[PDB]
Amino acid sequence: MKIMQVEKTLVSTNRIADMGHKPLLVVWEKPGAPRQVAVDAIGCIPGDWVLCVGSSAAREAAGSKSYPSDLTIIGIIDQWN
Amino acid sequence: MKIMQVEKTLVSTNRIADMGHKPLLVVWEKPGAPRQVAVDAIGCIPGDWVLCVGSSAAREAAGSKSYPSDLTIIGIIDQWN
Amino acid sequence: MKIMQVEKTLVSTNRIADMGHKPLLVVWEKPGAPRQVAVDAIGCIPGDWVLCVGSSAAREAAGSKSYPSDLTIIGIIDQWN
Amino acid sequence: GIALGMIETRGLVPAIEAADAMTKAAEVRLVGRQFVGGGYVTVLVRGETGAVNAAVRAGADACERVGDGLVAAHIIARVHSEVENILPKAPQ
Amino acid sequence: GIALGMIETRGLVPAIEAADAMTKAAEVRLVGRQFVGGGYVTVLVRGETGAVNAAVRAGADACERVGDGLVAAHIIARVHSEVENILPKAPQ
Amino acid sequence: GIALGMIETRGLVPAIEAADAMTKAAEVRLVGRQFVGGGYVTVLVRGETGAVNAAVRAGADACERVGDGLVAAHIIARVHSEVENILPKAPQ
Amino acid sequence: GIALGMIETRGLVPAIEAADAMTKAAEVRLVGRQFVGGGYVTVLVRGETGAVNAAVRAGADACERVGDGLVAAHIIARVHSEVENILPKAPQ
Amino acid sequence: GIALGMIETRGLVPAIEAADAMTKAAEVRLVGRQFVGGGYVTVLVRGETGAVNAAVRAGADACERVGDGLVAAHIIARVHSEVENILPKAPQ
Amino acid sequence: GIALGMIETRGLVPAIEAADAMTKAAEVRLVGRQFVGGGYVTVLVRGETGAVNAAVRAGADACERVGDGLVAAHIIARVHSEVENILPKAPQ
Amino acid sequence: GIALGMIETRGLVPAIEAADAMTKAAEVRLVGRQFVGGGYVTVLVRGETGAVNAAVRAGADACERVGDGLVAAHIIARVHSEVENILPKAPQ
Amino acid sequence: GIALGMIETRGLVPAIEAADAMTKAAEVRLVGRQFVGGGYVTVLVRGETGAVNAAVRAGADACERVGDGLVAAHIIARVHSEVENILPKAPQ
Amino acid sequence: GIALGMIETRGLVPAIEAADAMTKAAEVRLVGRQFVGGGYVTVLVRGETGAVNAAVRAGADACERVGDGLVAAHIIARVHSEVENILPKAPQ
Amino acid sequence: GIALGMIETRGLVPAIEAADAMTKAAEVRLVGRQFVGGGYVTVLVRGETGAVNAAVRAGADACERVGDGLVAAHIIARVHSEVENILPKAPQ
Repeated sequence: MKIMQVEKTLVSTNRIADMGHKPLLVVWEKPGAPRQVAVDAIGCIPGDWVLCVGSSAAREAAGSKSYPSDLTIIGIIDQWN
Repeated sequence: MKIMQVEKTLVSTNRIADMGHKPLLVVWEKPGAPRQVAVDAIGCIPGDWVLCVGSSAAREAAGSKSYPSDLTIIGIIDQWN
Repeated sequence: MKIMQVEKTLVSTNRIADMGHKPLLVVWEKPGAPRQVAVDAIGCIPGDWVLCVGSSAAREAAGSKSYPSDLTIIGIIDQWN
Repeated sequence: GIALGMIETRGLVPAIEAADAMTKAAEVRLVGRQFVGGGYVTVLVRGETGAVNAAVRAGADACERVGDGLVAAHIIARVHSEVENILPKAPQ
Repeated sequence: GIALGMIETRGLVPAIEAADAMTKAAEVRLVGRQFVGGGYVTVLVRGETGAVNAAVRAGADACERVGDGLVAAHIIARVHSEVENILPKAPQ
Repeated sequence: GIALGMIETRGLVPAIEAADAMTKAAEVRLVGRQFVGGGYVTVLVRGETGAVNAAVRAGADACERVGDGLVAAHIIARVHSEVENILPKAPQ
Repeated sequence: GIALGMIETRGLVPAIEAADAMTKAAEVRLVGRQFVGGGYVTVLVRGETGAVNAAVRAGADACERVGDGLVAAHIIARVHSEVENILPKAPQ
Repeated sequence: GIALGMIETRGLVPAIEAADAMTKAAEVRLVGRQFVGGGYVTVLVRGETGAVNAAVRAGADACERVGDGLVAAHIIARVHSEVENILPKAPQ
Repeated sequence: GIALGMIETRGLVPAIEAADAMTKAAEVRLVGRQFVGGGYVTVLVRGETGAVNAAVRAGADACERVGDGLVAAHIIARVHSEVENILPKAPQ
Repeated sequence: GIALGMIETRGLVPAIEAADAMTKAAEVRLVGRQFVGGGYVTVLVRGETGAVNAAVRAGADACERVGDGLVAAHIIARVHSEVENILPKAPQ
Repeated sequence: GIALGMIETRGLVPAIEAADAMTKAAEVRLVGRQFVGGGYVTVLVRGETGAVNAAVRAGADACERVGDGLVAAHIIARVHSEVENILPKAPQ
Repeated sequence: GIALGMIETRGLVPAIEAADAMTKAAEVRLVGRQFVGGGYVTVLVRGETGAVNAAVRAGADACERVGDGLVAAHIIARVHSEVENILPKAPQ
Repeated sequence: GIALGMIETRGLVPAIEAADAMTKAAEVRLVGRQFVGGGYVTVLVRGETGAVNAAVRAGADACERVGDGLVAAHIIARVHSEVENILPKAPQ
């Protein structure tokens, strides 16, 4: 897993139906790093430091064996900066 | 997932039969970045900003557990630049 | 697998329930390298040199086919520096 | 954004959970939380249509399980001026 | 336009949906929204008789499948002067 | 006249219909409309005993079919002085 | 800490027991008590995520057996800015 | 005397009967009566622990067969300082 | 916005109802109405993706019950340049 | 008079009969007759809401038993400004 | 590219969807959209053989589900000069 | 207001009740009461189309359970000029 | 960190394993290891609530399998001053 910061939210209206109703967050490792999009399984706010899992664990972390996710937020770090 | 821009289309006539009839798009993260090829599960145009999922979620995102894809477009970003 | 050094521990109180009771360690490849978080399936201390497996093997290494891990410590190197 | 999203819940805890999910899901303005009386609580957000759509879907899926649950998750993309009058502008 | 149209809903979300549909279907001024207590919310529109008829039918059809649903949809073509004392002039 | 007519309903819309029928049927003045909590709405009229009788009968029949219906339709020919302190004099 | 703990109950007495247990179990400040209508009472505390977790668990167990019981015991580690306008800051 | 005694009733008549019995059974100051919404009424007395115990038992016994009855009877021997912020000092 | 919403119907009357509902539901401009031959009539609107989504959903539901009904309700978020030569720009 | 009434028929003879009945039943201006393709013919009248209602009922009743019959009879009490672009102003 | 791709659909919405898919799938020139009459709509693209092949396969798989669906997806790699004459050069 | 509303009753008492209900329900001028012979009594009101509709529905509903009852309730939205010669201008 | 975590085991080897897991799982201070007598061994750590929670869960899951296993894994987030007195400050 990777330690990320939540930049903002992302909306894709025409995304595939298999994505469900799950929210999407734009996150980076650090301000200025390349952006990625994570499935928000936790409900965090911009500026949060979060734990992100990739590979196939993100699919079940987002709620199903078949979920189309390769990056999912699975927790908020209690103390990080 | 990653945020990509669609460069163009790609045609491979002799590609494996398991690829089906699905279109292929050449995308980059940003103009000048290394190119990749994504399965177009959405139907986007060049210049679009799209969401791309890798790993094994791209296979089901392209329509099957067994689909030969490691990068699939799963949505068009409503507002990006 | 990768050879990592354990930096410290990480606590995420509101992490998903599927993470179980398993501890989380902040590790780097070398001091100053980008940090990652690994599931501690071994019980190591800061300063240890450990073996970390990624991809889908980390899930079963952490105890289940369905475990939400993409990085798990699976051993302590007897002799490393 | 002149689109409107509404979520109704039995009790206030699911309403707060739904409003939290909606405001963390998209760029939407939480413009009201009304106690309808009898147990119902309604939470109203404003924003552009895509933002409101995404926010309301996330909030519904987040508050379906909480408490006595969800009663309604409705999106109005085009709201008549007359309706605007009855809609709270700011939450109290 | 002195005809009165009324809609009751169990909850505020179906009430808002019914008011929006009413205002969009015909030229009726939404003169009020009352929390009745117990969860009942009523929406009151004033307009021409045919306008109110069309609006109330559209509102009932729109809010039957929203939230807990619809309770009452009523049209009074001409109300007594005594009744105007308990009818709101404009919402708040 | 100091005779009191009362009609109680579940919800405001049958109460409005009952008040309209009451004032259309007999020479009675709508003296109040009270939200009781829980959905109960009561409409109070004052007039002569015969007038109040006719009005309450008409209102009961009119509102029996509207919304969640009628709860009570009661007639008091002469109200005690002490009961005039809990009876509204004008409808807000 | 900005983590929010919520407990909803039918009736005030289980809410009081839950608030007492919540504040006795962990370092959390009682930030509000809201009557929701219909008998729902919610108690809101603020603190660090671990503290709020322990407090909400203790409050849920304590008030599960009191009166008409518990409705919801929810934990939000980080509340959105927009949701702080509908969250009371001090209990009246 | 910092012990807290609570009684919930469905309605105000059993609440008043329970408060009177509580005050007569032991030296406890009735510090509040709250309408909770939904029909729940709660009565809150403060006093010495044994006094509150005797008073709450007498109040529950007195109000079980009054009106719709009793919902909750609870004693907290010592409440947290955070809880005193949501406890009334005197009724009104 | 350059998102395209299409609704096809058997016959013109359900197409008119669908276009009315589409434009009443969201901020979309009616960009054309095409007689296809055989009874097929298609109505085309343009706007932002969220707006077009809401409009096409509303139009589909509205015209499903009118006349011979609905054939297709499709949404294209971004149309290719080549497809804009076969898409009418204004309705005659 | 901005209400719109529509009638579809399978064939031109029931369409003409329905238009004649519509024009005779109420003061509505027949603003169009469209060959839709496939045999569908639609007739469009504009007028006051009650007038259009009466006219459309008379037209449907008159043309149900003429030729292949009636397909659709629809009234829109108020159409959106976008829809007027696809509504004929006068026939030819 | 002198290769030709054709897609036939029942209705215009699947034809537009198929043309969108074809033009987004490969470098092909949308050279026509013909209303054959009776409900059929044909969409014609020109390009090199591989482009046309890929585009027609994508368009067929995209429009199979839309509306009343697909009728034909045919590729002609070598088209006779005589045929070219009957083929539209530009879409109207 | 040139719409015509008619009610037949078996007897004069249901006719008078229907005329009173008609006049109270909507602004319609009662232009006549005819003894038809045989026990039939007809009441004729003139007014706006929606007004006449509301009035005739109210009159039929009021006089169905009065005396021998109701025979016919009919609305003509616009009558021919020849028919006005057999329609009374005012009763006597 | 004034939160307390305790783990009780049958035998000392599972206690050492549990203390190892707890101290490697979070920032917690191992403040005691008591031989209760009879076979029980208790291990006590202090820290902030989240640290203690994570550490105790890891230690319980680590020592459940070792030896005769676990007896108790308890977390106290808020510990009374009196209790602190009985708690060892340093391990011996």
